[PDB]
Amino acid sequence: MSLANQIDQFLGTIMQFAENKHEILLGKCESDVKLTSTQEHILMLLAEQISTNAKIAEKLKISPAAVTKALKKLQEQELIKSSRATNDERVVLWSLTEKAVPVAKEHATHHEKTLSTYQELGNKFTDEEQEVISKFLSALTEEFQ
Amino acid sequence: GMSLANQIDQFLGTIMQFAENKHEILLGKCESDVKLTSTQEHILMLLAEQISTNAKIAEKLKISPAAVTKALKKLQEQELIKSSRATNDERVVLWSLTEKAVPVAKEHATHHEKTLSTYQELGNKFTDEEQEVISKFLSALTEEFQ
DNA sequence: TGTTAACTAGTTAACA
DNA sequence: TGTTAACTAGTTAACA
Ligand SMILES: [Zn+2]
Ligand SMILES: [Zn+2]
Ligand SMILES: [Zn+2]
Ligand SMILES: [Zn+2]
Repeated sequence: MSLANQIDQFLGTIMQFAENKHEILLGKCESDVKLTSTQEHILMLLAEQISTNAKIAEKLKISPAAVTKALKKLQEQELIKSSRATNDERVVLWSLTEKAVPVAKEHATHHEKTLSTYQELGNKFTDEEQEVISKFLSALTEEFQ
Repeated sequence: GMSLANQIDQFLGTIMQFAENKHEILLGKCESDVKLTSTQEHILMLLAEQISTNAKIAEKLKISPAAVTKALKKLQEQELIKSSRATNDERVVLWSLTEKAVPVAKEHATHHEKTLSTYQELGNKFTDEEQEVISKFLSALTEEFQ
C-alpha cells in the first residue's frame, strides 16, 4: 500500500471512530452522570475559567447556537449557573455547581489518559524518528487550512 | 504527555475540525455544478461502477440503511438516479444513474484522485526511509482506534 | 453577542 | 431488506 493510500485510510479510520462526537478520546467515559462528550468538555472548561457563550464556542470551535443549547441543557440539570459580569452587568457568565465538579474532573482525567497513550506510542521511536513524525504532522495539518 | 503526544492530540483535533458535517475527507473544492453532500456524490460514484441496492451501498459507506434511504431520496428528487421499482417487478430494488449524474459521478471520482495526489506530493518530501518511519507511525496510531 | 427557525445528515428500533 | 417514526447534536440566517 502506497504512503498516499495509507494516509487516506487513516483519516477515514478516525472519522468512523469519532462517530458523532466532536473530539477524539480513548476509552470509555467513566462518569455516572451521562452527558455528551461536548457537554462534559464544557464543564471541564468552566472549572478552569468562568466564561460566556462566545468564549466557550471558540474554545470548542463550534457555533454560538450549538453552545446556547448545550449550556441550556446543563442548566436544566443544575450542573451550571449563570450570573453577570462585574464590569458590564449585561454580560451573562456561566460557572459550575458543586455537583458538576467531579464530572469535569473526570473529563480532565480522560483527556490526560488519552495523552499518555500517545506519549507511549511516540516512545517506540528514536528521538530522530520522532522528529521525522513531528515534521510529518506539521506537513499534514497544513493541508487542512 | 510531552511535545509529541500533544502534537498528535492537536493533529486529531485539526482533523475533526476540518471534518465538520462531512463523513469523508477530501481536499480542495467540490467542482461539481450540483450542490450535493460528499455522501450523496459518493453514492453517484458507486452507482457508476455498479448498479446496486440500499444494503450494499450502506455496507460500503459504513452507514445505516436508513441514512442510505434518505440520501437516495434526495438524489432521486433531483432526478440524478432512478429505481427499478417503477418499471420492474423483480424482488431486488436496484438503483442506477441518470445521464445527468454521469459527470457529477466522474467529478467526485476525480476529487478523490486529486486528494490522493496531494497526499503523495506531501510524502514525496521524504526519503524512502523517512516514509517507512511515517508508515509505522500511521500503523501504530491506527491500532489505538480498533 | 446570543437565540430561535428551519434545516441537516446522521442514529436506533419496530415492522411490512 | 428497506421504510418510517422518533430522536440527536450539529449548522447558517437573520434579527432579537
Ligand atoms: Zn467523561
Ligand atoms: Zn473533552
Ligand atoms: Zn464533487
Ligand atoms: Zn467520496
